[PDB]
Amino acid sequence: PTYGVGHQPYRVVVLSFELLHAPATVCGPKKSTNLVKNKCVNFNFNGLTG
Amino acid sequence: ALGKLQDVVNHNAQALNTLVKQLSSKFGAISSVLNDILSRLDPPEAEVQ
Repeated sequence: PTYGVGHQPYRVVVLSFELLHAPATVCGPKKSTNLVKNKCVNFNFNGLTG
Repeated sequence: ALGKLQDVVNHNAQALNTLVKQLSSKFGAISSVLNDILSRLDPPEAEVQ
């Protein structure tokens, strides 16, 4: 504990993800809306916006 | 017999197909889809992509 910054122990956690190339199982807190057919809408399916 | 006219039609169609195909090129960016870039990065780096 007597040493200054630069030599003190640091806990490192690395979060690794993959982007869109597989079915996703971890999602954000966003709420699901109902589906509408045959109308021009701006949709967000699992982080894919269109 | 009619290779010249068909050749012109083929070149025009091939050029449009190539131009459409070029949209699937990352060009040194993380993704080729603009919506993904907006949905994934902050404006300072999304502007770069």
